[PDB]
Formats: sequence, C-alpha cells, structure tokens
Amino acid sequence: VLFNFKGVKSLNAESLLSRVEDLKYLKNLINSNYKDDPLKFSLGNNTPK
DNA sequence: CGTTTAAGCGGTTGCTAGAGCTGTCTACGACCAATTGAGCGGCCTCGGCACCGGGATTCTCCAGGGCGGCCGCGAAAAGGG
Repeated sequence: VLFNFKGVKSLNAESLLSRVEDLKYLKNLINSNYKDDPLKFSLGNNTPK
C-alpha cells in the first residue's frame, strides 16, 4: 500500500491511518484512568505473547 | 749557601725633541638676521586577517520486499465392531 500525496512517493497509506487510531486510543485510555500518574498504568488481565 | 751576573753609579759625545718666549697673520668659528624644510601630531586609505551568507559534497537512518518457522487445523488413509 503506497501512494503519493504532495510529491512524496511510497508513502504508507495503510500505516498512517493505523497509527492515527492507535495513538488516539492509547492517549484516551491513559488519560481516562491514569490522569494523575501515567506511571501507574497496568495491563490488567490481558496476557500478551 | 756558593757563585755569577747584572743593577747602580759615574762618564763621554754629539744631535734632536721639547718647553718657553716673541711676533705675524689668516683661515675659522662665534654671532645675527631671514628663511625654510625637517620633525611631531593628526587625518585618510589600503593589505591582510577575519566574520558571515550561500552553494557543493559525503555520511546516517527508516521503511519495503522476500524468506523461515509456528499453529493448531483439517482432509484423508487405515484399523475395529
């Protein structure tokens, strides 16, 4: 998935929208429950690989 | 201490250097006036060093393309009642 916007070729069109939604979800989740202290964020019961 | 030798003193004999005195004069330096150009201060400018803007040149990083390994998953061959 590559495209040209304003003369810049091979721009990641798929990764631009994916990083925009992931950063907005990460910023909203941190500010909702850890607004006083961002260092106290915990993954909870979610177990990654 | 023994021995030789050269310093010290007195003497010759003539000429010349030098101090002292007297005399003349002449070039040379003090002195004065007019003049001006070489010394001291400032003013202006270039040679060279340095500061700043612009352009050419080479090094570093992020992402895409392709390949290997896992995850149970699922179709299939063989055995049992």
